[PDB]
Amino acid sequence: FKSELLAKFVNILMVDGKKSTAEKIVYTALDAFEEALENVRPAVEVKSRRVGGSTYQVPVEVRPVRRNALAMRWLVEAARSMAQRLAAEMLDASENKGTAVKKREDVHRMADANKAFAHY
RNA sequence: UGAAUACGUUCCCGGGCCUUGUACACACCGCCCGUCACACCAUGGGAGUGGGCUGCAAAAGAAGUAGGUAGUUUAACCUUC
Repeated sequence: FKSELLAKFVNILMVDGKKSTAEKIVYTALDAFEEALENVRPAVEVKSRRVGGSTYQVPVEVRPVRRNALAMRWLVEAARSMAQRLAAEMLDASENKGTAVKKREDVHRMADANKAFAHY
């Protein structure tokens, strides 16, 4: 397909050096992305600081690169045959359903709940 | 065969430099404080008790000395003895 994000996705899917097994899986279930990714990409995430003497979950922006990377990770981790689990997720991911979308949600939820720490 | 991730240095651990405080120098796993317990010693208080010394107020009154004297007695002087 000749796309660096696709390269990433398989390497994020790849296990134990096995690029072929991965590459097949992704390529086959793709036969059955750029959208379904963009509906998992999180804009906001909580981090954590030693604030002085406690641990507070502080909202921060996700930068666009980590945005695509966190999405891929979430798809794969939810998704985890595999091609009969990697289109399964990565279609519900275009239909704002599943667990990769639940991530985007439950992350934004946590950030929304921590807006009181946004900039301090 | 063949990744992911590193914003960053707050945090944890180990280490380096400068500075500062220190009652530390076996060097913080340092030093060190008081009670209570135990041993011992000296010391204060204490119903008191027994000794030493001593103040004051009296009693007492040996010897001596001085004063006064009925009484007693008496070589040196005097004498009508």
